[PDB]
Amino acid sequence: ADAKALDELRKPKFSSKYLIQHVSQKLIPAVKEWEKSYQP
Amino acid sequence: AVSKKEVLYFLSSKDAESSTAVKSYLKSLYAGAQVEATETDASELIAQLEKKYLSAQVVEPGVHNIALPLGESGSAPVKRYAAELFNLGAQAGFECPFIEVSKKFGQETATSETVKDVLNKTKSYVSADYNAALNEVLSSVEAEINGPVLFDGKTEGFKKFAAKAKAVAVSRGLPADTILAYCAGSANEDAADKVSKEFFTWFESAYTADAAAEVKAIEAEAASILDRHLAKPVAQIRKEQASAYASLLKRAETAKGAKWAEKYLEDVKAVQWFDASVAEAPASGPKVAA
Amino acid sequence: KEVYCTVITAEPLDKLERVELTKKAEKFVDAGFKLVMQEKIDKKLLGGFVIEFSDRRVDMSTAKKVEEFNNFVNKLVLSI
Amino acid sequence: KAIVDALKASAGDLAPAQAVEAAYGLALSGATDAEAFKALFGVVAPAIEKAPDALEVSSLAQLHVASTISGAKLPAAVGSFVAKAFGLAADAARLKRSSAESALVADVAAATAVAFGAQYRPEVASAVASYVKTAPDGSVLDIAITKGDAKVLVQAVPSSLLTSTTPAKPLGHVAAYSKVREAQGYAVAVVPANEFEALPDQKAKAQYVLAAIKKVAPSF
Repeated sequence: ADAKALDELRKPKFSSKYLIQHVSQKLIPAVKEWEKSYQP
Repeated sequence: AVSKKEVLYFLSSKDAESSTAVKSYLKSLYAGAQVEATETDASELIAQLEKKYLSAQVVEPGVHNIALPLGESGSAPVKRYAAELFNLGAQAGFECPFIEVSKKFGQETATSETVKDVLNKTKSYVSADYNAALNEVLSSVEAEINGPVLFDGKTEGFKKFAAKAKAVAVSRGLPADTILAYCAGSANEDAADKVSKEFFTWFESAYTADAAAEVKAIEAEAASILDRHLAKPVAQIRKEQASAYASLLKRAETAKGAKWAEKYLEDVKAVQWFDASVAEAPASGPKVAA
Repeated sequence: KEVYCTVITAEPLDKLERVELTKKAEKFVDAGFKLVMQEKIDKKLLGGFVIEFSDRRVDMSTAKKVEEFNNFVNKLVLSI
Repeated sequence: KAIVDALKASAGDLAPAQAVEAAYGLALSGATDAEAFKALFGVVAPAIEKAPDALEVSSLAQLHVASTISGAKLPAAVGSFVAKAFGLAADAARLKRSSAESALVADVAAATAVAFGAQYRPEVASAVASYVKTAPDGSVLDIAITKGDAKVLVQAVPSSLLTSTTPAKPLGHVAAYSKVREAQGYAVAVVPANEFEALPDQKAKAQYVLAAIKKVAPSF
């Protein structure tokens, strides 16, 4: 209810950080399957 | 949870939601959990792509924690703002901006034999006001040789270009003799001390003028956004903003199960806690757990 | 019953850079055909090799592996 | 001898982040007064037991250096916990490597491949990929060589870990990292970059690395 914390209240709110994480969770595991399967 | 390569990146980080992911990870390792073995894999192109996307998860909450010095007088708010972004570079795994942009030059031009191809592959990182002043001086030294000026250094045709480009670099205002004598060094530590004090007098006057040019563009953007908004009637404003707020909520409610949309709507509930905790005691502010 | 070729590398080869190069190349001809060979150097390649079979080219340079890497990730982040 | 006995009586005046950097600084200077380390570890051990996340992971790793070189023990929940936090804080300095340290490690590892016998580039490129074995604590060693029952670690210490003066010996933190790995079964051969990159070619750099490995474990 009232009186959250300090370390809960120090977070910047509408930063990205989780689009950057969601992209890197779908780009890094999708590009390791590109260099393991690569011949020109 | 974190993937154990994020948590190695969040150790020297100092934002809140990354330290509480570290602190609950270190509390798990106190209760006898095994630290998982970090990957001795992920070749040179994938390693530079994980470093690109893990530094940007340290930079993104850190940029939102740095107050812009908008509408301030003096250099020290602009020097504080620049120093907080320097420290955000070091926390996210970047080096000095001098050492990180010159690495960008030598990487984009690893295959350059002529300096006209240097001046076209380092185009994105050098100012077009300075890329043009190095292209006009290039075509004069191209006129004296009538052969492409080489990226060799041993060539005398480059040595007359490098004495003409040094005349350009002092015309912009940057001491090309001081910059060169820093990244080359000297033998004794006493004569290298006086050139480092003269490089860092340029460097601090350099990065202040990039931070102050960034502040003067946010000040000019906000003053034109406001003056466009002050010319509206107040009934238009409230529904232009309620349309933009509701469309942006619905984009986070369309996205189900995503971590970003779960955290987006959880921060909307934390803004509404802030507005409600202030309403209970406005001379006290928000109530923190103490 | 040869097949004439030319190989472009970034630096001049070792004598073991040569031998493991041909076994890469004996599987790019679909016979028991011999490559004679021809050696050129290009510092614009960042290592690897480019074989020109005079009707086709196989570009296993890393200067092209970089370009196909960036074009894969520059198109994958635009969908995610 | 008058700092360390000043520290064994007044180690209640120190915060747990300050008692770590006292014990880490005594261990790096070669102190064996184990009752001074009983006093210093009597502060930090109940502090980690109350809140293990109270200290930085850079300071939990400086405890594991101090709990090793002097050899004074910690509680069973603490000394096993700070052993992982040396594996954490050494990986974090490897992910955030200075890229001229990355240019030095891959240069020293190449000379380590030439010194152990590799005349051509497909042999040095396939050998330096085999030097990157995993440490027992979970971290990654860059040039880690294993011949049967003996292991040799090669350490490159560039310039940020060197003394800033003209003789330029490496700083005390390089013997911190060495003696923790030596207690893990390695024979750490220090290759400093003020000596290594003054050498003109790859053959002289390979005999410098080979002589440094012979000085530490002559089995290799």
